[PDB]
Amino acid sequence: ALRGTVTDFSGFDGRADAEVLEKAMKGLGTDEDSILNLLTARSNAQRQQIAEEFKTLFGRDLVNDMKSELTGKFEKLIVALMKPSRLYDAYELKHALKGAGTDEKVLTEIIASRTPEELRAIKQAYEEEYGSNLEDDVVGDTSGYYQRMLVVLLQANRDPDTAIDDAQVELDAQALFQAGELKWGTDEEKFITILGTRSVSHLRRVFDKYMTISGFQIEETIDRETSGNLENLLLAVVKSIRSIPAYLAETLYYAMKGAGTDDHTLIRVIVSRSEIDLFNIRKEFRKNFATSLYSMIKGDTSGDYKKALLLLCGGEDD
Ligand SMILES: [Ca+2]
Ligand SMILES: [Ca+2]
Repeated sequence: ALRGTVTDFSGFDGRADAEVLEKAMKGLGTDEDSILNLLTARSNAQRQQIAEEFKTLFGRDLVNDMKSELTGKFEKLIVALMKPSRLYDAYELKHALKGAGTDEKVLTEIIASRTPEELRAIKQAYEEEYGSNLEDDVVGDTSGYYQRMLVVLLQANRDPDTAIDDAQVELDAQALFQAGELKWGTDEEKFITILGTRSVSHLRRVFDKYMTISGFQIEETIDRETSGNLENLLLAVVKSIRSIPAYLAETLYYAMKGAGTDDHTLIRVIVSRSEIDLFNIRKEFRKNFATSLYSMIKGDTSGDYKKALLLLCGGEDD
């Protein structure tokens, strides 16, 4: 299996669903319920058919109009809900790099989080859409071993998943053992090289062997051994490896946790995974935090914003 939460319509009519729109934003005010009930109700390919049928009919661009009547959160939510699938990520990514600064967590997230197949297909979109080389921008903004780890990930050449070579698992585990724990300092290049290049089906075994031998979790060593963004990045990598759904759920669980709430991430993940594996991510919530995501979300958000996320999300019982 491998599930998502948003799917295509049983019997879709874009020309109709389009008219529910001018009716929704017409005159003064706005029916912020009709729209959130119709977009979260439609897949993404569909959202786009709708988007054209709108233009074809009223000679208008829907995102432009929507952006003119929705504000702040929902608005951020509906925009990021209409962004084409294939480009959404590069979009997020592109957003992350600007400024003499940059938003690493976002970078760490998607790159560490996305498969080679994904990363590859991303690098293209980004290029065709922003006229620059993804990798080039990254390095333009990142640094140190953080940078290189990312760059290595960008290469989307993680070894394939074949049969298991215990020797290599033993060889690699040991390797990682001598690199940090048994080294007065660290051999960052070694983690980057094993962590970013080995087939997942492999690394997971290394992870267990590493437990046996040192008596620590590869993550633990990372904490003790490393620091800085380099840390968070190896963490996500290691985590995504074990289970992306998992890594991700933990991402959400932190964006709501404690005082306030992190929307950019809440939306991002929520949206981005909706049609891919959001159902799964949800399963790594009931189990890993004793609470279903639905509730968490429901208690941290409000208004239409909340209403929508809870429709995208779903799963109350769980
Ligand atoms: Ca209006
Ligand atoms: Ca050490």
